[PDB]
Amino acid sequence: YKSRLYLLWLEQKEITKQYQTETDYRYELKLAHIRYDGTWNTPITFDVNKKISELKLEKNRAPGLYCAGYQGEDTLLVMFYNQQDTLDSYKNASMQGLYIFADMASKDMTPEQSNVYRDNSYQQFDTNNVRRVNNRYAEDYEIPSSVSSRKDYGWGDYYLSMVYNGDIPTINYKAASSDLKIYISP
Amino acid sequence: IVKAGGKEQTFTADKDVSIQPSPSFDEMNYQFNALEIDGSGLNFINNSA
Amino acid sequence: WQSYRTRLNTLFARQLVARATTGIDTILSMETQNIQEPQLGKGFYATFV
Amino acid sequence: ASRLAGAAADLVPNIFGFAGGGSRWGAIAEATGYVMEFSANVMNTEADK
Amino acid sequence: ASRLAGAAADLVPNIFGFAGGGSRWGAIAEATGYVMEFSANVMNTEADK
Amino acid sequence: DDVPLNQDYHAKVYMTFKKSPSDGTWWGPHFVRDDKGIVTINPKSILTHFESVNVLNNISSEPMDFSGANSLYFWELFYYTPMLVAQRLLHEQNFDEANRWLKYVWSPSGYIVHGQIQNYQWNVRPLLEDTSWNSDPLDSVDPDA
Amino acid sequence: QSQLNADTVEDAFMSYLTSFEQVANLKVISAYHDNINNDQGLTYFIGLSETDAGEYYWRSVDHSKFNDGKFAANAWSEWHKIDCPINPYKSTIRPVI
Repeated sequence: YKSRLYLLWLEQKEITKQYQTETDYRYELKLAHIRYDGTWNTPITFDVNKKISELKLEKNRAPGLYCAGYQGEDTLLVMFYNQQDTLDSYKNASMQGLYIFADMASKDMTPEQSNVYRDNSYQQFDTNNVRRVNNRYAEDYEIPSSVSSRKDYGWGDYYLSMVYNGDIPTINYKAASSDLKIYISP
Repeated sequence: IVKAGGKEQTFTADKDVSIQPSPSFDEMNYQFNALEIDGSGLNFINNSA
Repeated sequence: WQSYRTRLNTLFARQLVARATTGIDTILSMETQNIQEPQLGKGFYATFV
Repeated sequence: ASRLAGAAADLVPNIFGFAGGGSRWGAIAEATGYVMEFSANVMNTEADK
Repeated sequence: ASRLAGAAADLVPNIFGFAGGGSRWGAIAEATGYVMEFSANVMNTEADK
Repeated sequence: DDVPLNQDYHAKVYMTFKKSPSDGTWWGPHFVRDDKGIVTINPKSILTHFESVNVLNNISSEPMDFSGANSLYFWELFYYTPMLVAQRLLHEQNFDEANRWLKYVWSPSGYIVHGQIQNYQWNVRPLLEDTSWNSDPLDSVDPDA
Repeated sequence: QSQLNADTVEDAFMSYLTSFEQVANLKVISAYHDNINNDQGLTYFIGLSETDAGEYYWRSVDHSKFNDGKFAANAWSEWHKIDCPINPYKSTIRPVI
């Protein structure tokens, strides 16, 4: 995320429920990142237990998990796969995920938005008999929102004149099948 | 001037600059409304171009 | 305070980590020096000649 | 970082479900305390170095 | 080895049966904490040696 | 404002000559927020003081100000630190290293990025355009200040 | 030190960077103003460091130094650490003179 290594992991705590005494489990997601010096920062903790209960329990199992960074967007994408059955291609399955910003602030990923990333990044993690690795998430093409650095420059003919750094404030793009239109506002 | 694929494209200021800056030696700024650029080509090299 | 808006915080570090991935030379280079920061308001930028 | 992690994790409830957490309230202060002493010693070593 | 065995054993439930374990949550952090300090002094002794 | 205090003119910016102070007569250029969302200068917008006034759009970003609130730490990373490191390399006579570390602050033709030399002699920007990082230094006798 | 291998110096720089990133990324939770009305006096702020426990830093700005419609940067004060173990929820903390 933002060129720094982060890791996310999930811890389960035994909690008893009140006239009935029952073993119950609470799950919490935890985040950490590595500082410049090489020392790992404080683990910051998010409660995603609410989102976990809703995925089919199947007691004594571990939710499939997805971590990635989105290039164009500030946010980091975290998702919870449902139980993933032995076969793959299980689209349309409900995913409950979470948007985590740079600021440690976090916003809940809506199921509709969840389906977007679900659609572009499935098959990246799968069930028993295989373990799987997440690539960085991109919809079609990966391209900058903006460009502001002189990759090259040439001086005027007589050294009296020049073109000083001016930037490309906005870049947008639209994907078509085998066709691409890309828009610039120099 | 823009180069992608096999076709050069060109975008002159008179046509694409909505408002033009007062003439000054110090600094002059041209803002271009939008520019359209062809895709596929350019042809990708090792998935990057 | 009244009309005026004063920035209190910086996002420099968050962007800096991307610069740090490369050598420390890049960290002390000027592309790093012109790193941008959010507007903190409604947003209106005017050039007065 | 570690002494702080110890404070935060020991601020959440230990015991469940019928009786409350018993979480050690002053854990934070205590971690601050260790961080104090380890600061002094760190200093001494650098000085000695 | 010792500080870690201590952490793992203090992450399993202490208290039973009617109310839950009370296992110290930050124990891993804390053993890491000890391992840090003792590492420092080892280095110092090695240096002195 | 999210709630415009005036409909015709969202914000009024006017210029005053020390010889001529004046206001409220619609004289300075008036800027109106255009919904969803751009801003444009609105006639009559008497102007007359300015050579020209250009609204900047697509731009919501400012280069970090060494005049700023967080300025001390910026100076301290970019200027003071290479200096303290450099001179501390001098005292121990690592001439090559000390030259690299001075170079992060000043270099005759030491600056090549992406394969071409560039216009800056000083990598620390605030020196390039003079920056009043301290105003009122004579309060206490301080060479730094 | 006497011996300055490039490794030792780059490392010391990374160590400075790390101490720098904590101050850089703070969150202004709340503030206070010492004088009666806004025009004058010096305002104080409190900030939070992203860490499992809240470490709070306070900086102050003088208003008299706000001369021409912009803050002097003279007015601005270095952040100061606070030794007190503080745990307020949710953001109920406020400073006062």
